[PDB]
Amino acid sequence: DLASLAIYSFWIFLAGLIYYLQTENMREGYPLENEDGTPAANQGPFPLPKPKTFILPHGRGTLTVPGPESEDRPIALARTAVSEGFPHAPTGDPMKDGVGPASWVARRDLPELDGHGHNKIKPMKAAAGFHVSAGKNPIGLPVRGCDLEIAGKVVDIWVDIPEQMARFLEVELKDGSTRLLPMQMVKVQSNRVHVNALSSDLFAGIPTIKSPTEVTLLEEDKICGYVAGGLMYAAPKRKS
Amino acid sequence: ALLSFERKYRVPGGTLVGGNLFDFWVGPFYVGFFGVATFFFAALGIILIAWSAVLQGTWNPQLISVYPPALEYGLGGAPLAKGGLWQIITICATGAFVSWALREVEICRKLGIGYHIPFAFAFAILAYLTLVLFRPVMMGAWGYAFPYGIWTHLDWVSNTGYTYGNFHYNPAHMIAISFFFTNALALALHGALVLSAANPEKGKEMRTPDHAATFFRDLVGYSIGTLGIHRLGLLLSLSAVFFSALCMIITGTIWFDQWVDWWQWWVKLPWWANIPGGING
Amino acid sequence: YQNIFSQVQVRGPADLGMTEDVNLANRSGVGPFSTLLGWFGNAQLGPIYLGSLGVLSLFSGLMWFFTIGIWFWYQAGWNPAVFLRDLFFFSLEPPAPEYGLSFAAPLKEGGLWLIASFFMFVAVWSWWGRTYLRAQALGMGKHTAWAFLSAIWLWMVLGFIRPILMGSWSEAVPYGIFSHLDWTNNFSLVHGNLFYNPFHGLSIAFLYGSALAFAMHGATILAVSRFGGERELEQIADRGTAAERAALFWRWTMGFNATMEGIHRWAIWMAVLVTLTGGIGILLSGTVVDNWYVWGQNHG
Ligand code: BCL
Ligand code: BCL
Ligand SMILES: CC[C@H]1c2cc3[nH]c4c(c3C)C(=O)[C@H](C(=O)OC)c4c3nc(cc4[nH]c(cc(n2)[C@@H]1C)c(C(C)=O)c4C)[C@@H](C)[C@@H]3CCC(=O)OC/C=C(\C)CCC[C@H](C)CCC[C@H](C)CCCC(C)C
Ligand SMILES: CC[C@H]1c2cc3[nH]c4c(c3C)C(=O)[C@H](C(=O)OC)c4c3nc(cc4[nH]c(cc(n2)[C@@H]1C)c(C(C)=O)c4C)[C@@H](C)[C@@H]3CCC(=O)OC/C=C(\C)CCC[C@H](C)CCC[C@H](C)CCCC(C)C
Ligand SMILES: COC(C)(C)C(=O)C/C=C(\C)CC/C=C(\C)CC/C=C(\C)CCCC/C(C)=C/CCC(C)CC/C=C(\C)CCC=C(C)C
Ligand SMILES: CCCCCCCCCCCC[N+](C)(C)[O-]
Ligand SMILES: CCCCCCCCCCCC[N+](C)(C)[O-]
Ligand SMILES: CCCCCCCCCCCC[N+](C)(C)[O-]
Ligand SMILES: CCCCCCCCCCCC
Ligand SMILES: [Fe+3]
Repeated sequence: DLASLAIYSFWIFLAGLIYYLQTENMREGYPLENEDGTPAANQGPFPLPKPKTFILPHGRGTLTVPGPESEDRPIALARTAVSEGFPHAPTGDPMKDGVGPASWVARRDLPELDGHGHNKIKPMKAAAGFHVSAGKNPIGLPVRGCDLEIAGKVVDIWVDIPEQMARFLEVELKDGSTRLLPMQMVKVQSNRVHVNALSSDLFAGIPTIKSPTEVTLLEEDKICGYVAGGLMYAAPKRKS
Repeated sequence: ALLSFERKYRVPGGTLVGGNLFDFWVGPFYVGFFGVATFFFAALGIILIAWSAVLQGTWNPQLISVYPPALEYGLGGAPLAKGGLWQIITICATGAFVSWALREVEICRKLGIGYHIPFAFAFAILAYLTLVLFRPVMMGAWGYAFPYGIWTHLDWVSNTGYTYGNFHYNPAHMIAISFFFTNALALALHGALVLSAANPEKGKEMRTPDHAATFFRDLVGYSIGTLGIHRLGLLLSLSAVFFSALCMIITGTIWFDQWVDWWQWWVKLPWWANIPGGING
Repeated sequence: YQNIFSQVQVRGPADLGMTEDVNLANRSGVGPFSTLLGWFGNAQLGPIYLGSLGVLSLFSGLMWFFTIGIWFWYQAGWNPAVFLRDLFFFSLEPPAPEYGLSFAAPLKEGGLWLIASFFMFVAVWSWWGRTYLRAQALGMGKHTAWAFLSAIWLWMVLGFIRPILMGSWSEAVPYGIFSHLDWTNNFSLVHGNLFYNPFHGLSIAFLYGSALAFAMHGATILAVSRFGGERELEQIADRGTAAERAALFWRWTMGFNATMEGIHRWAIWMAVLVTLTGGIGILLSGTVVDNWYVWGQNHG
């Protein structure tokens, strides 16, 4: 009976498909490791796939995965227990050390480029023809932290040019330097921008950018990591 | 064992209940208080199902069926063999789903991410509880709920639907379907788009998101954008479930006749009800 | 703040797109900008590409639509009040079983169905061609076209392949809102309840699974959008904390996880298999299996 054959064949196909897909999703993070960074004994029943190589645009090289995995950064954490599977306590300040929910990855220290090789993200003042088109314009608003203290003022919006979206607010602090705040971690209100994740004293600690008109993937990761980390780690001063 | 990048995120904190007490992992799995709750509710539920199997008399996965109390029982309790087990298993199932959600919330707090996933999952839970709790209660009996069996629950889908004629005519159900179909369309498109850019023709460099936007603009004259498409998929999938739950909550309560006949309100509007011709005059 | 709607919109010069090997002569100017759309996605409408295949597709598509509507107007006695009142009840029906696979049926009793179906056939396949060709002109993979083909498969099976193998056009789906739902119901009754078709049950698992998948995936990307997680192609090329936190959410929750590229492979297949399994289920119904309940009692 043909329908019997089709359904039997389909389950065989489906099992192969699942095998293939699970192996495709092992191109990052594998082999598994013990808590000391060493290869773990039990990798499970799925082997690593043949490497593939992505050819990056604008002469930025290639990526080949799977390949040798490295954090490429120190990780300021230590064991809290004598056996596997417990948490790892921060050894200094986790916001500054970039661990836990303040983690960042060692992404390339270049800016993301659009399809034409120009920087993807730019402060709006450097992006010709870009302006606020709808909604409350936050430029000029005081920025308030979770301690209800004013941390600074918004001096620009950093925009994704090809997507035409707001990605950060550039906030100037009391000392005259600025920080980027991810747009997803601010609340624009009629008379202020409110920032839940950070108390006013934690703004200076936001990682800074090298060139004041661009931001690199490494810098984005450090900034976003750090403000996200405030949700757990600004326990000395948070209220509604 | 840990993924190569994992250790840095396995710090203390994030728990909603128990402080540091259940703040650990088993292999890949985070535990937490709500992991202990999930194990308890799920293990008891499974044990009671395996027991209900014996009181039926059978070990085949595609025969085991746990039926709710008969309609006679109303909303009261029922002896274990005649619906009571279904009632307990249902409480266990709800406990396990809510516990799983709340364990998801703890994992979000530890990872510093948004709560969108458990929020989304709560829609699936609300649909489940529509079928086993809210709808039955509004209708006066546990017996309007579906039985827990692989084939027996489809029997219930089929009898429940044909009670109101062809269930296609339920307008909340039309909207729900439309969302499910649209979601699959969107998931196909999105997957394909990302992969077509990351995996271009043989020579070539990885395409950029601008190429992806350009593809869709060339094809349909519009690109929703990388944030937009994830917003859309979330909205389409949650809307399908919301309207699923809506279409059943209204059925047997507010509307209990043949769903086809509902449409008569339109054809009977006074400005065209009595005009000769067409299908209805 | 949840990132479902944007708080502030920005606009700049219209993005006219990447060029690559596209013929720019065939690309329109940019449409207008919608602030409404812009709360949710991008504000820019157009440009669109309309070469010869696109004009052909748009034209047969409209001809399909107008053929059905001219028939609906007829059925309404040319009266607009009746047309609106009865809109969901009208139906352009295929030829009766008597006419087999022939084109000899009168316009008023099947021939118009064939004309509208011809136009639809040309519209969909030329649009498929366009799906492939636009990717090609940009140097992109053909995943869109392969995916679209899965949908076309179910469509083909319903209106073309299955009628051909059953010996008559009478067996195809009518063009009407209510009538096609009646056809669907009736198809199941006549084949012994489609819930016993194992391919229908797979189709459902995939349909539900796609809602599962996109709810999971959309929610995951929005949850890590505070680290730029929606920039997926760059997270593929150079993994960030967004991708790591995403993976790890799921690893800790259910014991395994995806990559930023691989989740799109899970995705495309979850969706494509809806209509793959679906078309098989339908194709086998009446050709090889007359009653799925019966077939289920035997597996044979
Ligand atoms: C003959 C039958 C009638 C009919 C009668 C009904 C009836 C009756 C119902 C539907 C319902 C639905 N029908 Mg209908 N329907 C018909 C024809 C159709 C057709 C079609 C092409 O013809 C389609 C596409 C649909 C589509 C749909 C959906 C809109 C909706 C189902 C999804 C849902 O509710 O998910 C919601 C999701 C869930 C309930 C799942 C929840 C999962 C929980 C939270 C988690 C479980 C975890 C699990 C136990 C874990 C296992 C552990 C392992 C490790 C994994 N119907 C015919 C005409 N339809 C249903 C509905 O709307 O329900 C609300 C419903 O009750
Ligand atoms: C009483 C009715 C029967 C029944 C009868 C049928 C029949 C008959 C069929 C299904 C099919 C399906 N059913 Mg069933 N179904 C029932 C009960 C259910 C229930 C339920 C909870 O009870 C559910 C969840 C489902 C679910 C499903 C889906 C999994 C599947 C459709 C997939 C899809 O995406 O199709 C939708 C997608 C398409 C049709 C693809 C279309 C692609 C084309 C190319 C698009 C052209 C567009 C056109 C040109 C318009 C242009 C628009 C403009 C551009 C704007 N059924 C009951 C038992 N069901 C289908 C299937 O595959 O079954 C195996 C099918 O044929
Ligand atoms: C709301 C949009 C869609 C959605 C979303 C969604 N589902 C989700 C999530 C989200 C966002 C998760 O985060 C969560 C997850 O972890 O996924 C991997 C989940 C999940 N969705 C799941 C399944 C699922 N979702 C479905 C549907 C959908 N989920 C929607 C279409 C369906 C359908 C359509 O039928 C199913 C079967 C699980 C894989 C997972 C939740 C796992 C969970 O809660 O685990 C804890 C509980 C257990 C391990 C076992 C409990 C055992 C019980 C005590 C006994 C069994 C009782 C049961 C009622 C018997 C039923 C028998 C059947 C034959 C009827
Ligand atoms: C894998 C399974 C899922 C899937 C996938 C899928 N569908 C797809 C694709 C893919 C991968 C495409 O690439 C293709 C696409 O282009 O998507 C945007 C498509 C597509 N899926 C479509 C529809 C569709 N898909 C469906 C389903 C599904 N598609 C599944 C759930 C359904 C259902 C659920 O029934 C429908 C109705 C189309 C939107 C699009 C294919 C378009 C096509 O073939 O068009 C031919 C031309 C016409 C129809 C034009 C006629 C016009 C209208 C009838 C009315 C008026 C509008 C007009 C365009 C205005 C013009 C103005 C003039 C003045 C110039
Ligand atoms: C306002 O009025 C005007 C006149 C302006 C209008 O234009 C109004 C128009 C309408 C009111 C239009 C209404 C349209 C509908 C309600 C359409 C309904 C459509 C469906 C629900 C369709 C469902 C399914 C269709 C399927 C499965 C079709 C499949 C078709 C094919 C696979 C094509 C097969 C080809 C054939 C049979 C011919 C092949 C012949 C050769 C020689 C190759
Ligand atoms: C519907 C079922 C699809 C899910 C397939 C599940 C397979 C996941 C197992 C992965 C093992 C993880 N390890 C051990 C590689 O980390
Ligand atoms: C992308 C892979 C996802 C795999 C999900 C498969 C779930 C199987 C559901 C059982 C269907 C049973 N049927 C209908 C064959 O009896
Ligand atoms: C009752 C049938 C359900 C089939 C789905 C089971 C898939 C669970 C995969 C979990 C893998 C986790 N592990 C063991 C790798 O950690
Ligand atoms: C939970 C289902 C897992 C099914 C995966 C089985 C993979 C079979 C190996 C086939 C070798 C090509
Ligand atoms: Fe995505």
